[PDB]
Amino acid sequence: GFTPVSMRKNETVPLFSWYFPQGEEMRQVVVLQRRVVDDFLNSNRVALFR
Amino acid sequence: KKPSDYGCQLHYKHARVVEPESTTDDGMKRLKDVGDKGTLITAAELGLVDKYRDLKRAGQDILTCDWPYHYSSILYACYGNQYKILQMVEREFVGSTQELTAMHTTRCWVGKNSAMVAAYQGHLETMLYIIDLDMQGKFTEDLFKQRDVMGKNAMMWAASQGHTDTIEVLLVRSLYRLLPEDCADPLVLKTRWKLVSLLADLASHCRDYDPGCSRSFFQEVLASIKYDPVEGARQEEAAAAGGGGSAREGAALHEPTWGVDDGELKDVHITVRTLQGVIVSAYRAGMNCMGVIMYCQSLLQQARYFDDLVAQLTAWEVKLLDTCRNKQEVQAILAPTEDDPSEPVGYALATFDKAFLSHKFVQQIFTEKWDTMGVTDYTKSLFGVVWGGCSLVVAFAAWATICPLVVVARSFLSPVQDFMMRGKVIVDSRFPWHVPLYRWLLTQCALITFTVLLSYLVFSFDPSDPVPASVAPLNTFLAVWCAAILVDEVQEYVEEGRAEYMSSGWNVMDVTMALSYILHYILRIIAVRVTDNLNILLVVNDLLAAAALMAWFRMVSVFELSSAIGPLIQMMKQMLIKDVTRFALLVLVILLGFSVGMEALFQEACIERDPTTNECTKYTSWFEQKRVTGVIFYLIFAIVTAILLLNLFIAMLADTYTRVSTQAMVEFRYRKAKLMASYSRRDFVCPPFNLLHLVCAAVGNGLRRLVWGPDGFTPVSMRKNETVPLFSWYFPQGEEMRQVVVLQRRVVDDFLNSNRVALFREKLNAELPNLVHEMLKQKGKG
Amino acid sequence: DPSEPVGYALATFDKAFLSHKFVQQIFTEKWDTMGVTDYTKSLFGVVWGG
Ligand SMILES: CCCCCCCCCCCCCCCC(=O)OC[C@@H](COP(=O)(O)O[C@@H]1[C@H](O)[C@H](O)[C@@H](OP(=O)(O)O)[C@H](OP(=O)(O)O)[C@H]1O)OC(=O)CCCCCCCCCCCCCCC
Ligand SMILES: CCCCCCCC(=O)OC[C@H](COP(=O)(O)O[C@@H]1[C@H](O)[C@H](O)[C@@H](OP(=O)(O)O)[C@H](OP(=O)(O)O)[C@H]1O)OC(=O)CCCCCCC
Repeated sequence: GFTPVSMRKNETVPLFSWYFPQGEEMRQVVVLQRRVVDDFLNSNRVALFR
Repeated sequence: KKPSDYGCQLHYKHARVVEPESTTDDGMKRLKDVGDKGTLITAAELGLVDKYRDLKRAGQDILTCDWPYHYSSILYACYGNQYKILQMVEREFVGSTQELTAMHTTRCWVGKNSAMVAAYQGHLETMLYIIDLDMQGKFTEDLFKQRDVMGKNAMMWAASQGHTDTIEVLLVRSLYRLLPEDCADPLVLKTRWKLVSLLADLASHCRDYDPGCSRSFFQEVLASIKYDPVEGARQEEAAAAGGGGSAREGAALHEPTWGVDDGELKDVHITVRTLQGVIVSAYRAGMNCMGVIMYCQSLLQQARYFDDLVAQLTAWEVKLLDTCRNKQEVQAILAPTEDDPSEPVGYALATFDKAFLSHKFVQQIFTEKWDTMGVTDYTKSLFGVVWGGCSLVVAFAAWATICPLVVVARSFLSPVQDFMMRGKVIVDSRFPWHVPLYRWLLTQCALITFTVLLSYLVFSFDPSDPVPASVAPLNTFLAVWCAAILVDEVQEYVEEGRAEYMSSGWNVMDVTMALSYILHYILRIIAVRVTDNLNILLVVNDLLAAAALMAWFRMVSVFELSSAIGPLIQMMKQMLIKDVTRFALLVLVILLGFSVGMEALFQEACIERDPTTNECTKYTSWFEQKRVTGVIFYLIFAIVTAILLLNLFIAMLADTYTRVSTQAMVEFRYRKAKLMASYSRRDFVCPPFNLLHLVCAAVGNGLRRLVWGPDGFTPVSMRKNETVPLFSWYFPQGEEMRQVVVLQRRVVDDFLNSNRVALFREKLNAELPNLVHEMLKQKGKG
Repeated sequence: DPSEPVGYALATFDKAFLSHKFVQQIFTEKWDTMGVTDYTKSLFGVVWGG
C-alpha cells in the first residue's frame, strides 16, 4: 500500500478535517445541528405568518 | 432502487476508511503532527491539562520557547484555543498579577501576544477568556492596544483574516469600555448590563477545566454592575407612562415590542438599537455626543464586515449636524469645555473624515476664521478684481524689503517681537500678518516667482560661457532656495507627523523639485572642470528637465480654493492614487506581451547556404504564400491588443465617472478644510526666508539666555504653534460655558428624540400587521 | 447522513452560498491560517515575505 498515487487532486481525503465525526463528537454535532435548524424553521414560520 | 435521487446528487462520493480514534476538537486533532514529547509547549498545544500540571509540578518551566518562532508555552495555549490550561495557570501557579501580565504579553518573533495570537485565528472560546480578564482587571497592561511589528493589533488581525465571530466580541468590549465605570445612573447601568450579558450569553458553552460550579465566564463581571433587570424593567414602564420622566420624552430607550406571534438572549448580533443605547447613554454620562458618533464609526471601519452600521453612523453624524440651525449651535456641540476636553473637529481632521468636513456648517467655521474680511468675495465683481489684483503686486513688493528685515529684527529687537504679537484676537486688516488668507497669498506669490525664475534660467542659458556659468548669481540663488525648501519639509515631517505629511500630495513635489535642482546644481559643477564627459552631462540636462516639470505641476496649487478648478485638482489626484497603480500593472503586461510577440514574428531566417552560412533572408524591422501567413498573425495580434487596451480604457472612464459624479464637491471641500486648518497653525514665513531666521533663532534665542536669562516671548524655531487652540471659541471660561451647555442640551436632545421616533417608524412599517393583530387578539383573551 | 453540501455547491457553482462570511471563514482557516496574505500591506511584510 501507501503508493504515491498517480493523480493530483487527491480523493482519499475529505476536504476538511471537521468532516465525518466518529464518536461522542457525533452526539454533540447532532445536538448542535438541531438547535440551529429548529431556530431557523420557526423564523420562517413567523415570516410566513406575516 | 437502493439509491435515491437526493442520494446520487448530494452524498459524499468516494469510499473512505474510518480511523480508529480520531478526534475533531481543536487540540488533540493534532497529536500525529505536533507530537507528544512532553515538554509543556506540546502539552499546551495538545490541551493535555494533566501533562501540563505534572510536567510543571515536578519540572520544566512555564515560558520556554521554540527557536524560529519565539512562541511561549502560553502562546501555544491560545494557538489552538486551549483556555483550559490558561485558566489552570491563572487560578494556580501564578500570583502577583504583574506576573500574570508578563506571562501573556511576553512577545513573539513577529510581535504577537496572547490576545493577538488568539485573534488572527477565530478562537472565541479563548478570546472570550482574555476579554474576561480585562473586565475583572487582571492585566495591568491593556493588552489590546499593543502592536506587533507590522502595525497590526488584536482587532486588525481578526478583521483582515475575516473572523466575523471574533470581531463582534472584540467590538462589544470596546463599546463597553466607552461607558464610564462608576456612574449612578439607572440607564447607563442598563446598557452596561445589556452588553456584558451580550458576551456572557455568547460564551455560555465554556465549562471550567474540572467539575467546579460552572463559573460560566462572566459571573464576576455581571455581579459588579448593580442593576436589577426586573426592577429597572418597570422604572421605564412608569416613566414612559404619560410622556416621559427621564426628561428625554419617554425613558429614551423604551418602545413597544407589543409582542409578535408564531402562528401557522436572542439579540446576539450588534443591532442599531445596540449602538444608540451607547450614544444616548454616553451622552447621559457627560460625554460629547458628536465625539461618540465619530468614535463608534472609527471602531466599525476597522472591523470591515459592518457596512450597514457605518452607513447608519455616518447618517447620524450628518443628521446631528443638520439639527444644528445657526452658527451658535454648531460651535456649541463641537467645542471642548473644561469638563470634557474632547474636540471632534481636530479628530475628524486626523482620521480624514470626508462626510463631516464637507458639510456646509463645518465649511463655515473654517472660512469665518480664515477669511474674516470678505476679500475672497471681492473677486466676483467688476470693480473688485481690478483693485484686488493691484493690492497683490504692491504688497508683494512690500513683502520684499520689510520681510527680510523683520525676520532679522525679531531675533535681536524685543520691541518688534511684541509688535508682531498684536493678533491672536478678532484679527483684521490692520495687521495682515495674522489673518490666514494673506499668509496663503504670500505663499503662492513666492511660488509663481519660483517657476518664473526657474523657467527663465532654462531660456536665458547661454552655452558659450566659461566655468562661472556654473556659479552664477541667479544659478546659486535658486540653489539656496531649494536648499531651504528641503529644511522646511523636514520641519513639517517631524512636527505634523507622517500620516498627515503623506496626505497632501504637494509635499512630495516640494521635495522632488528641490532635490533634483540641488543635484543639478552639484553635478553641473563637477561635469564642467573635473570630469568633462557626455555620460554624466546628459544626466545634468535630465535633472533640470525633471525639476522644471515639477515646478509647473506645483503651480496648479493656486486653483485649490477656486470652485470649478478645485475639483479638477482632486479628480486628477485621486485618479493617480486609486486607479493608475492598478491599470499600469496591466498595461505593462499587455505591452510586454505584445512586444515579445512582434520580435517573434519579425525574426530573420537563413535559407541560402549550400556548404555553411552563405546568406540569410531579410525580414522587416524589429509566390509561395510566405509573407501572407505571418501578416495574418500580425493582424490578429494587433487587433486583439488594441481591443484589449480599449476595454481597459472604458474601465478607467467608468471608474473616474463614478467618483466625479458622486463625490467631487466632497473631495474639493475636504481639501479646503484641510487647507484652512494648516494655515491656522502656521507663521507667516515662506520657504526662502525661514532659513534666514533658522540661523538667527539659533543665535537670537541664545543671547537672551547667557546674560538676561528668562526673557520670554523668544522666537520659537518650531513651526505649528502648539500652545493656542484651533479656534478661538474652544474653551469658554464663564458665562459662555453656562450658555454653551444650555445650547448643546437643546440641540442634541432633539437629535436623540428624532432618532428614537425614526427607528420606531421602521419597526412599525415592517411589523404593521402584527399591531393590528394584537388589537384583535384581545377579543380572543379579554 | 453522508451528504456534504460544500462539495455540492462548488460543483453546481452556487455563488450566493459559496461567498458568505461563514463559508469564506471555513476555507480561510485551511488555505491561510497564518495570515501570509496580509504581509503585503506593510513595508516589513514585503521585505521579509519577499
Ligand atoms: C507615469 C506617471 C504619470 C503621472 C501623470 C501626471 C499628470 C500630472 C497632472 C497634473 C498633476 C495635478 C495633480 C497632482 C497632485 C498630486 O498630489 O500628485 C499626486 C502624487 C501621488 O502621490 P501622493 O503624493 O498624492 O501620496 C499619496 C496621498 O498622500 C494619498 O492621499 C495617500 O493615501 P491616504 O489618503 O490614506 O493618506 C497615499 O498613501 P496610501 O498608500 O495609503 O494610498 C499616498 O501615497 O503623484 C505625484 O506627485 C506625481 C505626479 C506628477 C509627476 C511629476 C514627477 C515626474 C518627474 C519625472 C520627469 C521625467 C524626466 C526624466 C527624463 C529627463
Ligand atoms: C487677485 C486675487 C485677490 C483675492 C484673492 C482671492 C483668493 C481666492 O481664493 O480666489 C481664488 C481665485 C478665485 O476663485 P474663488 O476663490 O473666488 O472661488 C469662489 C470662492 O471660493 C467663494 O467663496 C465660493 O463661494 P462659497 O465659499 O462656497 O460660499 C465660490 O463659489 P460660489 O458659491 O460663488 O459658486 C467660488 O467661485 O481663483 C484663481 O483664479 C486663482 C488666483 C489666485 C491668486 C494667487 C496670487 C496671484
